[PDB]
Amino acid sequence: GPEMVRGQVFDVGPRYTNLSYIGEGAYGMVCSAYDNVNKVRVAIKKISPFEHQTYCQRTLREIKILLRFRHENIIGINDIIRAPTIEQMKDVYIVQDLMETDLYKLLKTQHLSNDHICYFLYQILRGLKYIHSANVLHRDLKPSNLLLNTTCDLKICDFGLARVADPDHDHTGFLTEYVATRWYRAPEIMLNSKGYTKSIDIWSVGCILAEMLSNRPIFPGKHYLDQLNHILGILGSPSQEDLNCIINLKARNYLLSLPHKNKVPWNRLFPNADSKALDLLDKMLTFNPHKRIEVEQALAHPYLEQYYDPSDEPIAEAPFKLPKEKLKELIFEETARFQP
Ligand SMILES: *CCC(=O)N1CCC[C@H]1c1c(-c2ccncc2)n[nH]c1C
Repeated sequence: GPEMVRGQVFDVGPRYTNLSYIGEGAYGMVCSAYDNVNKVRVAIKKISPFEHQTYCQRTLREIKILLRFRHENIIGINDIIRAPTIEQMKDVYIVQDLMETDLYKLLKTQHLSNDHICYFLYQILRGLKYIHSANVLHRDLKPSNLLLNTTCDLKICDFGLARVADPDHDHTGFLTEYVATRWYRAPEIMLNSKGYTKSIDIWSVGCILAEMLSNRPIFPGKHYLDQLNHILGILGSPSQEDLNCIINLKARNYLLSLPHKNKVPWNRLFPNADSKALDLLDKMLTFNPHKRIEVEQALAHPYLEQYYDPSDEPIAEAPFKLPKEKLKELIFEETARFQP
């Protein structure tokens, strides 16, 4: 019979033994196990998406992206376990490298040295260069999606909200609902953006840098619109030029209705930070997304001079450009290479 964990089927087969519960993911239980072929412990996510089109779409997109990508700073998929036939397939199990920790757990307990902040930021941006070069947006960068091994090598994980970039279709109305983690949302999400531009990810990286400098989230909004008031409470009121860039009247008039808010100087919020780190932070946390630094510029910033080497910051060879029954078929096909 199958391996059981907490009374539930976790059917990973004889390759993977000595299971240990980790937690609940979006579509199922997550465990670690021992890989008897590669002789290391691995992470395994159980995914049961087939009852809903949206679950199928997020699962298929992540599988397609991660199987195409190959980069040192991006988690891979090592194996995918599923039944031999579509009729018998109800779950899929995704096997990935098991890391030591994530940046969320590290920031809860550990002060980061400036050298560690620098190195972590370099690797995040190196991975993001590759993602963005493939015309993909991650859309949910945050500390728990940054994994670290025992020597502080970093991998970006969780492409369950990723999308192909679509800057020509980014505009939306004021107060449009959004899926990604609140605290890392750029201001434009709450104003006029669907999060279909690369600048969405740079904002989230800027939030992560701020969180590495102080061990606390910089903009911990409690609800949708509070997120924007946190952002404006530090950046201050937008300039006329930046407001003029927001054509949507409801969004612009919301911003015009607010009392004046002063900018909080970065060196006052982060009195212990390197001055070059704060200059780069300022450029990532720029209100106007068109003025916000892009990933390659960030890599070239003086803060990262010890690491920057564009020849060793690879790009993707092959950038990217339905009812649930059809999506089940595509998942079955996309996972076929892992069958014996
Ligand atoms: C995106 C990360 C993910 O999906 N994981 C599922 C299990 C946790 C996480 C993961 C780790 C990890 C190890 C130790 N501490 C935190 C996270 N290592 N690999 C994965 C896939």
